Amino acid sequence: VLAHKGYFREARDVFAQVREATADISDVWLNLAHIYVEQKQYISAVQMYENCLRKFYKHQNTEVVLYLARALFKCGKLQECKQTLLKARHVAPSDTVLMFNVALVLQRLATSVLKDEKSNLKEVLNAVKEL
Amino acid sequence: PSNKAFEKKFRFDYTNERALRRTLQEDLVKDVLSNAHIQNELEREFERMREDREVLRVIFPTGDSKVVLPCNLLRMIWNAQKIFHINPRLPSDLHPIKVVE
Amino acid sequence: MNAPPAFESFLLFEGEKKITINKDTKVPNACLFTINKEDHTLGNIIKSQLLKDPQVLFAGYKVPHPLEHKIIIRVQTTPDYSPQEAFTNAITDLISELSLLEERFRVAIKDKQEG
Amino acid sequence: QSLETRAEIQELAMVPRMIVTPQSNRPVMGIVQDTLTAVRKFTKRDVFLERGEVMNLLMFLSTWDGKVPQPAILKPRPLWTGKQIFSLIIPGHINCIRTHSTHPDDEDSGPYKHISPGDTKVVVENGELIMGILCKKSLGTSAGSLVHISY
Amino acid sequence: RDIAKGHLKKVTEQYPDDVEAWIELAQILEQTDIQGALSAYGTATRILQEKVQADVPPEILNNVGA
Amino acid sequence: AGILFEDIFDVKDIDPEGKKFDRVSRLHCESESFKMDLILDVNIQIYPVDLGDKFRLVIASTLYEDGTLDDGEYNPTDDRPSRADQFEYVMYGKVYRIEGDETSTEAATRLSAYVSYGGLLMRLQGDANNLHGFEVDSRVYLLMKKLAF
Amino acid sequence: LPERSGVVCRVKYCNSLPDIPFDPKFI
Amino acid sequence: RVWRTRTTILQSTGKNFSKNIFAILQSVKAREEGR
Repeated sequence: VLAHKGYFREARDVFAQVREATADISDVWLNLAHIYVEQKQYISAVQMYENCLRKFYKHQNTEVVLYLARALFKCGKLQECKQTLLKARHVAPSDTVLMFNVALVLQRLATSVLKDEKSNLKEVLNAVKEL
Repeated sequence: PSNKAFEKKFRFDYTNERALRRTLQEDLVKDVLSNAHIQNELEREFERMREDREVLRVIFPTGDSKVVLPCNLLRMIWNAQKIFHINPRLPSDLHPIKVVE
Repeated sequence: MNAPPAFESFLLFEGEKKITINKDTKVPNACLFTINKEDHTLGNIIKSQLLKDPQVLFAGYKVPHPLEHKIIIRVQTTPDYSPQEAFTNAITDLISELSLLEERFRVAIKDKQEG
Repeated sequence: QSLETRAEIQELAMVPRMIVTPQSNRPVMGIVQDTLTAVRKFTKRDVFLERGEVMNLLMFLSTWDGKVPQPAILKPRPLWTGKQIFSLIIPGHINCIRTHSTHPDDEDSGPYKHISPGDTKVVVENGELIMGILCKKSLGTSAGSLVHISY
Repeated sequence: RDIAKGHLKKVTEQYPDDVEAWIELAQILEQTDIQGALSAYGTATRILQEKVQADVPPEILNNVGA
Repeated sequence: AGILFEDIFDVKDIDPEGKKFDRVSRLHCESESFKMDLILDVNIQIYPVDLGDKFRLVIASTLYEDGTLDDGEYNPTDDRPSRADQFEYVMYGKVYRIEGDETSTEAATRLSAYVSYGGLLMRLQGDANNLHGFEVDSRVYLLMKKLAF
Repeated sequence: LPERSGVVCRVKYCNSLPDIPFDPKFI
Repeated sequence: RVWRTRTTILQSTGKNFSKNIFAILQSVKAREEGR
């Protein structure tokens, strides 16, 4: 509720103090990772989502995969962001939100390739068809 | 050191551009990649060391690399790294030509 | 032939001060106190008393040379409390401990003897 | 009995200029006998001193600048390692590496080459002692000894 | 429960052949020392067979499984 | 901030190769979230820990909650709020080596930070992303606490 | 200027109920 | 006998949260009251 009320400063400290007692509540990991994204410490968030996926999900959980994609986007792992959302679309292609995010990552990668003329032909051809 | 170990440790080939970006800055690698004089400077230096190697190989039979000498370069290099806080994790600003000259 | 007479181990000559105050050059609020005609018997107790002072940053002592009847105590204190006043206090309270102990041993004996 | 002679000895035969011998280029004065075993004992990884003890040891350093180094172990209560106090003894910025007498020869060959299990492999950097236990191999009258480098 | 666990431990320490002291300890250990409960049920299983020479009850086996 | 690193570690082995010292022993610990490997030598006399012990490890550059970058001197007179106040065990020392899978062809994926706590060795072996606050030959604090569960 | 578009993900601060504990029963 | 139930499943292994979170609520309560 403090997080919904916008009090992330205290909410993070609370989620951390709850996490100290147990490593098996994903929401505590997820709440901490969300605040880490909001606090722009994207590496830590990505690390939490990657290990959360490996520990708690016997399959790639699209919710965690999407949270990871949101962090990866900001984390500069555009390659992994692309790959993570392509994996997500491979897992849930009828979920139009994930499909949008795939299209968005293709757009953001192409934006970089298209801005700098140093980008090569295979990159530009991929960027054109991907875009 | 074998000829191969010698080259991989003392030649500094300027054709592996990847290694150059790992080691030197962009403003330093273009001279060793495009300046034929700079390349000859390095090739001459490597040849210089190769010739010194043939010399030492005739100076020191039995391969007794341990020797008694005036200034301790091995230690002195470290002393320099600690005096200037060299931190061997960034690409260096020392243009190889600065070394040869 | 060269034995100093034993009294030279504790008797001060003319002009010799029992204690000498010297400023330290290497750090602020720090002095080196040089006791003449003294040994570990008086120095360790004072050192230990100085360790009780929360405003003493550094305190310890040495006898620069055992054949020299002279000792060097070094005191270093907070900016709001000089090493000199620390020494003053370290003398003021160590004496107090020994005086109270004198009174308690005297009463414990008088209570033990014929009581 | 003359200044022309007194000066000549002072500038040619005085002891500190004579630390190293040209005979073998190595030092001829080293930390020896009682203080060498004691320093070895002192340099063990499990040697600890509190401020009441440390401040007694620093009373015997001439070149110490009067500033206590941050203790190697802070909680539950400040503790200094012998090597930590020893770092105050080392002058300036010395940089040397030696192998302690008990160093397993194959300790550098396997893993933990840079983190010696037996606490051997003496390492002095920036005039501070980072690793190893000191003995004749690192403090004696031998080339590459710490005093040789100090000189 | 903690007082009971401490006393029952003392009972098993004095009388390691006391099958009941081990299982009662196991019942408390189930909450805090699953391996301890397994150790106690296993010990009761072992003692019955070797020293009391009576067959092992299935409850012990079920608890070992659980 | 000044928190160079932070994770929860558990003691997996005490001086497996045998106890060479009396008041000190090797701890072969591993983390839970970032999957970090850690070798740490602790004064087992003043702070005895047993195998399987869980501890929160937070390698920080400083003891001050404000991250104002202290100077490496011991000072018993210290009025500033300090992280050690809410931490159980703290060591301090320099980084004396950093090692990764660097090659003449490409940079390392993993970083190994070697730290000497005044003689007490440590090796925090991780990835090239967490060991970002880490720089060779730099003062750092260990700020660790065992989890009372 | 249109505020920068982030990855489309509905923000959920959760407090999910744990699975009901139907652990095996001791006898 | 089963020790983990719908009530105990919600309880910690050993840590008590009341004292810290109530200290946090001491800060939050003032904000909720607009102080």
